[PDB]
Amino acid sequence: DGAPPIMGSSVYITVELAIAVLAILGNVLVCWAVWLNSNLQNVTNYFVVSLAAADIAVGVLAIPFAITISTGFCAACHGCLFIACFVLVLTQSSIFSLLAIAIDRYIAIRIPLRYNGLVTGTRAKGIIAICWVLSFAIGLTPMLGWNNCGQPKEGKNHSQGCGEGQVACLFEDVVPMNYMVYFNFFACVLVPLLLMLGVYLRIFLAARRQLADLEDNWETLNDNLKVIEKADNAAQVKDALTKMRAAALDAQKATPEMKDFRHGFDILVGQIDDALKLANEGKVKEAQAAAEQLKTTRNAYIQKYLERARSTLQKEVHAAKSLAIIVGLFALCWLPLHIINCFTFFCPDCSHAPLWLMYLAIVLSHTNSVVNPFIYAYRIREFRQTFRKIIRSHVL
Ligand SMILES: CC(C)CCC[C@@H](C)[C@H]1CC[C@H]2[C@@H]3CC=C4C[C@@H](O)CC[C@]4(C)[C@H]3CC[C@]12C
Ligand SMILES: CC(C)CCC[C@@H](C)[C@H]1CC[C@H]2[C@@H]3CC=C4C[C@@H](O)CC[C@]4(C)[C@H]3CC[C@]12C
Ligand SMILES: CC(C)CCC[C@@H](C)[C@H]1CC[C@H]2[C@@H]3CC=C4C[C@@H](O)CC[C@]4(C)[C@H]3CC[C@]12C
Ligand SMILES: Nc1nc(NCCc2ccc(O)cc2)nc2nc(-c3ccco3)nn12
Ligand SMILES: CCCCCCCC/C=C\CCCCCCCC(=O)O
Ligand code: NA
Repeated sequence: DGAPPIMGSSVYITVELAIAVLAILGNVLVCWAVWLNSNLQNVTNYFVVSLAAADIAVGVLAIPFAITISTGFCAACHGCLFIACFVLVLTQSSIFSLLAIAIDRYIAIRIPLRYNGLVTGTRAKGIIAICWVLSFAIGLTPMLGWNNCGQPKEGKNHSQGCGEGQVACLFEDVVPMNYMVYFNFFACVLVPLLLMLGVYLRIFLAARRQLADLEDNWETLNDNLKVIEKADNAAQVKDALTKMRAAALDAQKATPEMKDFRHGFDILVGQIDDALKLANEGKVKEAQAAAEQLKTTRNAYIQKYLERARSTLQKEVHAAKSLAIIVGLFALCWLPLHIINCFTFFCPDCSHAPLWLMYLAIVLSHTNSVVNPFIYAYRIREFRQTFRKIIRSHVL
């Protein structure tokens, strides 16, 4: 007996088709937005588009392939392998795009002055092409001979009535589990995810250190102003002005609109030097007087540039957190399937995960191709505003 298999298959297929429609629709919207809006045409978003293209292909190709292979139909074994492994190409391309995005944001926060000369559109396009070629080679490695085509299941073969040279096309009968665990999971998925974690950690550490240095320079300036006003001798005034001069050169070093910026620090450093020249001549009262002028420069220029530096860094932190959420949802959607394969492979004494749980893990991995458009809409204003413009105009 047993419940007719078509009832559970009907549920699985209906859900897969629903996922495919949403993956296509949301990721077409991502691509449309980047095409339409020049504010979104930057190197970081070329990798976003390449990632969206991979998720569109999940809806158009990988999900129809997944539906097909669930039937166990008779097929030439290398045709079966291609149907079984093509999703691994798309998932490897996703990993490469995610890693490139992390490295891009790391270069941007670490050497912002060098970023635009290092990371160019033409270089990014070449990297994307190379990553797609490598993704094919990695995901289709079983077609080069690392496969179970040489050891068919003759009982399944005959019970399904397959012809000569055909196998019943079932994922775990043709794709070796040592490939899936050692090569795909450990080397190709888990190592890059761990690298991505380390890069994001370095981004947040770099932002935190720059904000700290900003605050240190600011408090150094203000405290030494208090020392000068409280002072009773030219050499103490002289000492404090020397500490202010270094903090000021550090802040200028670490902060059109850049010509106004120089003028503010020019007034500041020139005023420190005027007060120091007085100091070396022992005119401490005139030095203190001249040091009071610094307060109007601090209020008119230096505090303004401190605030803009701070807000720029907080925006980069917020943007890096958004992109890291994407990486974390990729891991949440793909790890269950990988972990099931580890049990299958490493615990021969364990009963195999039941079929309903296999298909639930497969559906979960596919739902990853729906979620990124929602993260962009909720977390990134320029995407959200462009989405709104597109829908109101071309759908309403
Ligand atoms: C532009 C896009 C849509 C092209 C899609 C190409 C797909 C549909 C083609 C390319 C290679 C094809 C496979 C190659 C060989 C076999 C083995 C045969 O025993 C069953 C069909 C099967 C499994 C084919 C299924 C269809 C297939 C996967
Ligand atoms: C990243 C997070 C969400 C991972 C979720 C953990 C999931 C994938 C884990 C938690 C408990 C695990 C199950 C617990 C025990 C068994 C019985 C064994 O005979 C087959 C594997 C199986 C069925 C495991 C499959 C994987 C499993 C379901
Ligand atoms: C960064 C983190 C998520 C790394 C992933 C942890 C994975 C590799 C760990 C978590 C739980 C682990 C499993 C827990 C228990 C068993 C049963 C044992 O008889 C064989 C090993 C096996 C099947 C382990 C394999 C490795 C395993 C799947
Ligand atoms: N183990 C596995 N199985 C399947 N499909 C087969 C599910 C199944 C498993 C056993 C069985 O008797 C009948 C069906 N797809 C699968 N996809 C993956 C995968 C993709 C990326 C990482 O793991 N693993 N994987
Ligand atoms: C701008 C993005 C362009 C993407 C280009 C992708 C082209 C890759 C196509 C073929 C790669 C060949 C890798 C070899 C895989 C094994 C071949 C096989 O056995 O079928
Ligand atoms: Na993806």
